[PDB]
Amino acid sequence: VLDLDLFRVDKGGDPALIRETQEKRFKDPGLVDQLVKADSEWRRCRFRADNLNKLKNLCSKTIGEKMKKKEPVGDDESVPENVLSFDDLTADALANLKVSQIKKVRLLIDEAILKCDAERIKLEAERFENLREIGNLLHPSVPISNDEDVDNKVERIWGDCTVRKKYSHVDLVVMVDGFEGEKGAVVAGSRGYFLKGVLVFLEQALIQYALRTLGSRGYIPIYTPFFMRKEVMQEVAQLSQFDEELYKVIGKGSEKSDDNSYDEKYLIATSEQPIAALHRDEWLRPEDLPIKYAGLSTCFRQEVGSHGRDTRGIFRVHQFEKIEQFVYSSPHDNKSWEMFEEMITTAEEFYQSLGIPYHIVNIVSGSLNHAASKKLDLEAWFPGSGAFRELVSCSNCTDYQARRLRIRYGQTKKMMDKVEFVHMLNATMCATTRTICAILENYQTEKGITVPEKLKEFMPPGLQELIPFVKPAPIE
Amino acid sequence: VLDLDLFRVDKGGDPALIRETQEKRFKDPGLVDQLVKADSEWRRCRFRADNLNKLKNLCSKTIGEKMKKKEPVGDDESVPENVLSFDDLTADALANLKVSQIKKVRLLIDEAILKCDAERIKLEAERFENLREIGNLLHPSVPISNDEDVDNKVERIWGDCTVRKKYSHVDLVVMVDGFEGEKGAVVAGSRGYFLKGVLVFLEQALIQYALRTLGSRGYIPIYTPFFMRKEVMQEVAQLSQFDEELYKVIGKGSEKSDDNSYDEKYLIATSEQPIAALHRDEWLRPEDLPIKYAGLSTCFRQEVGSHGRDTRGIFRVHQFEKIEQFVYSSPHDNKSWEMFEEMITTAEEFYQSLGIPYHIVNIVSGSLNHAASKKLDLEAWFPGSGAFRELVSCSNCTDYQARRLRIRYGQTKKMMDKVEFVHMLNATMCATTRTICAILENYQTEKGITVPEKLKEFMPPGLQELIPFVKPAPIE
Ligand SMILES: Nc1ncnc2c1ncn2[C@@H]1O[C@H](COS(=O)(=O)NC(=O)[C@@H](N)CO)[C@@H](O)[C@H]1O
Ligand SMILES: Nc1ncnc2c1ncn2[C@@H]1O[C@H](COS(=O)(=O)NC(=O)[C@@H](N)CO)[C@@H](O)[C@H]1O
Ligand SMILES: [Mg+2]
Ligand SMILES: [Mg+2]
Ligand SMILES: [Mg+2]
Ligand SMILES: [Mg+2]
Repeated sequence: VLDLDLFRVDKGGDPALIRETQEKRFKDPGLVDQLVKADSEWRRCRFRADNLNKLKNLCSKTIGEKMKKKEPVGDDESVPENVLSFDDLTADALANLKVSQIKKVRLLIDEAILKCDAERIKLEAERFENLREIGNLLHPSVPISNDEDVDNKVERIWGDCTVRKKYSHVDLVVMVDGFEGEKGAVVAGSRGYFLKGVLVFLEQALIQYALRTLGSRGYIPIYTPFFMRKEVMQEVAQLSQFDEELYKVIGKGSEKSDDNSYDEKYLIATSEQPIAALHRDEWLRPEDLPIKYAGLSTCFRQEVGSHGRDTRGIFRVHQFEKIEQFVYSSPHDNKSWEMFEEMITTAEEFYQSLGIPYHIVNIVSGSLNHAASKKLDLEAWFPGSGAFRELVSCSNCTDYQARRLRIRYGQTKKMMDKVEFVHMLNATMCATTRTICAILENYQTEKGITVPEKLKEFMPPGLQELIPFVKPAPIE
Repeated sequence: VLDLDLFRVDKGGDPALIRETQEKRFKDPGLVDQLVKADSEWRRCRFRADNLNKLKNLCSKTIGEKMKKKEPVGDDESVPENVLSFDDLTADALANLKVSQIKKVRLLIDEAILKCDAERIKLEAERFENLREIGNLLHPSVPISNDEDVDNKVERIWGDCTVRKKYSHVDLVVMVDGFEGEKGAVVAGSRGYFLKGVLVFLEQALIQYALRTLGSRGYIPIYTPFFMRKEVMQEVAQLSQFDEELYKVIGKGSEKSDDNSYDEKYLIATSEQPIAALHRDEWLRPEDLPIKYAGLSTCFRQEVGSHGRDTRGIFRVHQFEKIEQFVYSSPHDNKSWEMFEEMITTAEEFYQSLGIPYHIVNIVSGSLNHAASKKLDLEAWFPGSGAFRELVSCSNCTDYQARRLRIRYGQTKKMMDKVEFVHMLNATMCATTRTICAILENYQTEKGITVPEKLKEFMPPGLQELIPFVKPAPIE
């Protein structure tokens, strides 16, 4: 989430600058105006809460002074009308009233404070609704457009991206007998699949290779929970992700037979989400940064946005394994942006060793999520399909995620007015199911699929040289 | 589920024999009496449906004959009372009535058939409620008791099961820095964990070894869906598993923005469940049997039955990877029981090569699930803990699961009166999280944990010889 002082004119920030970034992202700029209005109404609520505290203390002071002098207390006990306001409840007005009457006034103030606090919580939630759906500040190099096909700038190109081959990944996944779509459609519903035999070893070869490649570079391999609590998932995901991406999990909340309540959880769509929440509410040391993680988890995506899109193969599925790069970086200097170029090259040198052709793409601001400031995608060339397909997404989220999860840059050299949060970045190293599709199409021959040089070590004896065809192409 | 002809006295079966097996399992025998009563009431409903069809055809016959002779049809159109019963609606009674009247009678019969069919469905569902919660026929060698600690017979003992070591798995998981419990408790809720660094490679070594061990023995490695549809999950799991084991998943059911409906799914607790449903509604060839699968999936368990049980380590968790043996066997001869002893020895020779001490246990009938006819558990010796802990469960479910999922033994040599279903078996090869606990406690030294001879091949360079301590023991 963004800093609130940017929305306030009393501080150094300006609301019009945030309105521009919303127009660049091609999203509603009226959320900025709703933010300022709610914050101004919240501010007035705080002034009312302070006045109620001052009047509560003044009521206690007048009683305390009258207890020392020991007034007859009073048996009236009826609340006077001519004193129940901010202007009327004064020191002189409270002096005329008896102890039993002032106690009745304080009780009404106590009820007013609880009502004011309920208003204060409501206004903060109303403010947060607008603040949640405002995207991060964009990098100057990000192309400002809503169209992807036209305005996505190609940065780097590696390998031959014109040579086309025999079969598509759809036919190749069946020919080697490592796919059961019709059976998976009955078991898990549409798009569900069973990966069998040879492709299980290929996936395990990719996982074993990706972890060793990152592990030697200083990354810490990390296996994460596959589901998260609602309170924590809302901090790492936006409202749209709850609508068209995240699965909802229902649990008991307690491991007791007497319990009848239910806790609502959510399946993760990325290793990014749980690793982001790993250092939640923490003060990270500058000396420890940059902390690098090699996330390993199964990802669950509802994929509601696309219907009739890659419905045959394992390219677009509800369930897939993915090795993730996650780096906690220093906010100062250009550390995060230097890491941003470091993480994409780590993904580049990964697919270069596997012999996969690709091009690097700078994604338009309109297709960027609220967290990311700049995204780079590695779109690999698919010879059988004849088109470029997305394999990697590299994003710098800066201090957006860190502010929400309260992950601070715990420096000890300066005393600051505002707390500085760390910079957080996420990039995928290898998406198993989609990487397999890239390997099958690029290494296809007359006999089968040739095992890449780097993956030969992790393949079992008998499948180290090549993965041969055993079934004919699924004909229509 | 069990065969219905066993409950019927008209067939060769006897209900009293099923009452005995329910008492042996220490479960309600009154479900057998409720089954017979519902089946008898269902039988009478079928006789009523046949009579309604005969009267419907008799109404159509009388009209058809009167259409040929061309009667004045009739303008009465009022339904007579003296004919609206099974005894009163006869050929002579329908002859007196006019065409317009008989058409009104047939419409009431059509409404009666729909009401009778609704009763027929209700009675079948009422019959199934009792049939679902009746366990499989027990093997003669299964000990009949409700107590596990007293009556569980120990079959085989391997290795030294008396030698105790320094630290428990709880301390060992933290000392090598591969566990984050407090962080996982915030992310996923209680019992949630992050496995990091060295233990990620250990898990990957176990997965890579278990798949190659089974793959060379004729098993087909299979990656399964992690969630299943309600209709299919109910066929592989009992009502108790929905109460204290299975997580509920909420999805849209359709990948469209216009859709507002929701489909209820369930996370798998075993690879057994999706692999059992793989050959759902199929006719398996005798020549193809035995079909052997090496299941690989993440298992999700709610673990509601146990509170305050192994709450510190990774031994009892909501989420764990597991390699599963699943065999479709021939019902004839002793093929399934020969495979039952083959699958347990496959699990035995697995932990013998890893150098883990254990004993084989025959579990009492009272603790067996509805599917299993006989269960054998491999309880490994834990030196640091000082007790035997469960790692493997080997079960022969026979034709219980196959009847429910309609998986038939498709023979072509004989013409039979009743369809014979295949025998299905399930046994775990390696439960990653619990196997790690067994390795850490058995291979602990002064420096760290020694890498087992078989796992040395799959460990990364630098962690092939030993996994050293980096942190002190979590002291209280
Ligand atoms: N439905 C799907 N089926 C299979 N693979 C997918 C699916 N959706 C995404 N992927 C793969 O997994 C990666 C996820 O990256 S991403 O969704 O674009 N963005 C992120 O989540 C970033 N945190 C990088 O992981 C993609 O690069 C893509 O290769
Ligand atoms: N809550 C848990 N946390 C970690 N591991 C578990 C948990 N529950 C069971 N396991 C492990 O996973 C295995 C599952 O086997 S089982 O539940 O007993 N029965 C089955 O599911 C059989 N189909 C064999 O897999 C057990 O042998 C045990 O070693
Ligand atoms: Mg995402
Ligand atoms: Mg994209
Ligand atoms: Mg089970
Ligand atoms: Mg057991």
